Amino acid sequence: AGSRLETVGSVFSRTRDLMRAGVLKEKPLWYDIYKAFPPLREPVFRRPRLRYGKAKADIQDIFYQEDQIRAKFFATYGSGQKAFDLFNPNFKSTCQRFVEKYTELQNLGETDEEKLFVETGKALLAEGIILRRVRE
Amino acid sequence: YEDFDTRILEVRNVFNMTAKEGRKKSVRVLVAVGNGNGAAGFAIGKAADRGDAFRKAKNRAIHYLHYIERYEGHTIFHDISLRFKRTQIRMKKQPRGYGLRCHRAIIT
Amino acid sequence: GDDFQSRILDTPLQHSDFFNVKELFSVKSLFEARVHLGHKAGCRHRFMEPYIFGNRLGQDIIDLDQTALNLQLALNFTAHVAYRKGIILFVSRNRQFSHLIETTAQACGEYAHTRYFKGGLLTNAQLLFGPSVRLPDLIIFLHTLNNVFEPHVAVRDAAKMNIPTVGIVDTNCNPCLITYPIPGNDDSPQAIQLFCKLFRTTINRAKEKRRQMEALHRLQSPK
Amino acid sequence: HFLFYTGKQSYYSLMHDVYGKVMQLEKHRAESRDLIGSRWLI
Amino acid sequence: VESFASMLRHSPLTQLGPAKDKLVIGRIFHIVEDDLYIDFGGKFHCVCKRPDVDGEKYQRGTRVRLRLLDLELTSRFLGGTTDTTILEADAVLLGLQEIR
Ligand SMILES: [Mg+2]
Repeated sequence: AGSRLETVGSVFSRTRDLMRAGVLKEKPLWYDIYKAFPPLREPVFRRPRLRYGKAKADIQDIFYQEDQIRAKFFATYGSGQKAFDLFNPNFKSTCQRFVEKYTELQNLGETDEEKLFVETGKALLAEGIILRRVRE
Repeated sequence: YEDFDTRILEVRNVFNMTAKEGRKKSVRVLVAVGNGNGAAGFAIGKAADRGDAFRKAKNRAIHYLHYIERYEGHTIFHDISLRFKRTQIRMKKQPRGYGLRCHRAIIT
Repeated sequence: GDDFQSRILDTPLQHSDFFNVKELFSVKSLFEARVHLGHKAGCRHRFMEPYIFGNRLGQDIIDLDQTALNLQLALNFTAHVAYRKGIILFVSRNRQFSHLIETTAQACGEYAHTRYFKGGLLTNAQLLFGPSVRLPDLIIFLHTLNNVFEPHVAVRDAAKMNIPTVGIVDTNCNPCLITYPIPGNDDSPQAIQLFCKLFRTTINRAKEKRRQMEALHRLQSPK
Repeated sequence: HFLFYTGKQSYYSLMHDVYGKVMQLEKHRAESRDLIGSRWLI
Repeated sequence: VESFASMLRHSPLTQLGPAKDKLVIGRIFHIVEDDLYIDFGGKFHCVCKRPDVDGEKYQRGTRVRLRLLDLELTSRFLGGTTDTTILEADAVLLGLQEIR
């Protein structure tokens, strides 16, 4: 004898009811644990529905301010000929060094984007990084 | 489950056409169970014999026990209006001594 | 006598983190294992949007702050269940991680079902296994979807039997019926290996604590 | 047995061992006809 | 303790930007016949074919070079409510990485 109705209430509420009913004489061992440390949300059934009309989701597109700089770098020089290593947690790519220098110049007070892009290219050239302005 | 009582709500003789037997008959029984103390459930049992359909529904319904909240143990907490498919139900909370004034099935 | 049994079973519930599961993981540790990587926006479930930090160029990112909070609760619940000698069943249908998940269950001392799930396993347990079969007290769903991209049958069937479920839910899954959802990446080997380690260390700590708690209280009875 | 709830604890316990053996051989790295005139058990 | 927001901003995957036609380093973790399963640091691995040249060199653990295309191959089809995903990434194997 139980409550095999998984669309009404939750395992805890249905277990609470079966004990009040008089059918379940011994508490389950997991019951008191749930009472003291319940989940953040109650596990109740909800039927998924489609959005209709003008309803829209609430997910923020993740765009940092560096992306404006990174977008220009990829369009002008492409991806650095050195290969990305996504296993090194502290990897510094050719593009990320460009963005670090572009930021440094911008802190000095340069306001023109054209000035910051050609000056950063010169600084990396002095560093020795091989930047190819590949229009192709 | 001696504290639970079972009541029949419908007994129907449905038919399925089969090539071997032509018209074949099954007994579809709808039953409800309850302990008279807030816990109740229902199920449908189908079989070729009525006695078997009674057992199937009776033991199946004990697995679907709702717990119904009673105000002071004698009435619902508030008026309840709902439509289930094309059936409309309008329940009303009443004082003591009013008795059950409902569809015979609802009384059961 | 009776006091000692009450002490063993009732004292653990008077502390917020009796087993100190907080130390096992950290937001940084989860980020190393790529637990914040979700499916593309097209594959998103509507009930997962609460847990999604955002969309990084089409790929949903899972907030690792909600994951840390939820994971703390799920590990805490899994430890108290293990402490009280409950049966824990690991369930997954991902075949890349089938051997790892079966190896974890064996290490913990618990049970794993990573194979084709027979209809009625829990709703018809007596017929399938025998009259007095004891069902699991907790089911941990490392994967909540089967290989046809549908909810694992045991999610609905475990609710029907009123069994709590600790499940790893990704951005394309349905967490509504999971008692303790853990939002996180379910596809990457580094994420699954981290979760398997956490559940195994947690379960072993809870079992060890029970032995120590019993020895201390038992010794007091003569002493 | 940890695979009790699978319903075929002994079939899957055997398939667990043979899959683990295969992984160690594949990770770690002659004629295979060590036995002849033999059949797989029915 | 660094916040998750900080970790994501400075993450190598966040720096990569769009993953189309980017160059990345992968590692072979599983080989089935002439099919190489390569982990390039993303959510899903890619599966490439063993090159004819230096085929014996591509063994498990070998670090290689790749040109990413998609991090996950997904597409909604006629009458579908969700995107169908094959749980796999798309990349073009370019060759072994020089250890240097
Ligand atoms: Mg996934």
